[PDB]
Amino acid sequence: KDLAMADLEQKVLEMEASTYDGVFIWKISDFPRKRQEAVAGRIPAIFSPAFYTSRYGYKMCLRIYLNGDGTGRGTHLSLFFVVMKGPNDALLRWPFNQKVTLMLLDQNNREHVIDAFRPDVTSSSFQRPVNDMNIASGCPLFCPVSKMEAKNSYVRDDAIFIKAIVDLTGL
Amino acid sequence: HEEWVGSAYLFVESSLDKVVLSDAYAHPQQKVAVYRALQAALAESGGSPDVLQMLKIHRSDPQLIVQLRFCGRQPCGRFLRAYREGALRAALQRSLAAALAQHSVPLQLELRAGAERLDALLADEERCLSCILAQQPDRLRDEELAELEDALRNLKCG
Repeated sequence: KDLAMADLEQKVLEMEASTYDGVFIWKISDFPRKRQEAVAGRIPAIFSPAFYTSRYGYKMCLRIYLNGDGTGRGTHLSLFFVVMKGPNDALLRWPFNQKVTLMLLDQNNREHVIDAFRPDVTSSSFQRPVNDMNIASGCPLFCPVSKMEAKNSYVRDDAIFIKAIVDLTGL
Repeated sequence: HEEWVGSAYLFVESSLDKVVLSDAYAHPQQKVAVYRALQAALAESGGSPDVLQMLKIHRSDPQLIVQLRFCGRQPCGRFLRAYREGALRAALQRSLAAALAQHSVPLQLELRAGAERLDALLADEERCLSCILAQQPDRLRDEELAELEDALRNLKCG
């Protein structure tokens, strides 16, 4: 009944959110609420649906901490990139070595928060996955909390937009 | 394993009210000098550029956060001693002061490896090193620093 319908509804959800061109835009609604759950330690982080570099490419997802993680715990919004175990990993080049640009979109489209980084391939974060997800890599100090919590353009109508762009050069 | 490497974030902040490092960085005509100041201070008291690397400079509230990459556990130890003894800070106060054209720019530093604040662990160097190694460097040098390096170099030519 449930391990029944539940699983099917989840598949459809994942399918509806997936992209296959290395470009993902993640709309996080109910910002205010999710924000406090983070601040209170109840739900520190959120995973995004999966997306890919190409139809049969790398599988990836984002991981965000509204009240921060690591060196940014309690002071910054922390945003991470996660390499997942993909159905076609046996056909891909490992380690993962594509530039990844992470963004928090300014809804007035004037000043987006942006961090473009090239993986340091020596990190285990980029090796071929053995588990469902590799260790995340990314930006612990992506965005100071003050920018997304009173007085400005990133939060609008209780929602924010996170964008990821995986550079496909070499693929 | 194969080669000892690690990372940590160095928090740098001013004491005098004006010498705000955040704005000094976003300033088109200061950024290069601040960059140069940080680079010179690290190479002076922290370690050579091949053993101590800057991966990124975060403008983040009104301090500057420098993401560091350490190559070699021994050199990292040298950095830590220079940090706790105040040598790193001494060189940074001098270079920044010269960079922003000021008599003095007293500094307040902070050192973190992940969620671990090393300032509260300076007495145990082995623990600090272990915490730094736990943070695997995951990104190469940020393009912005290469851009500033080009700028620094083109300026010194004429």
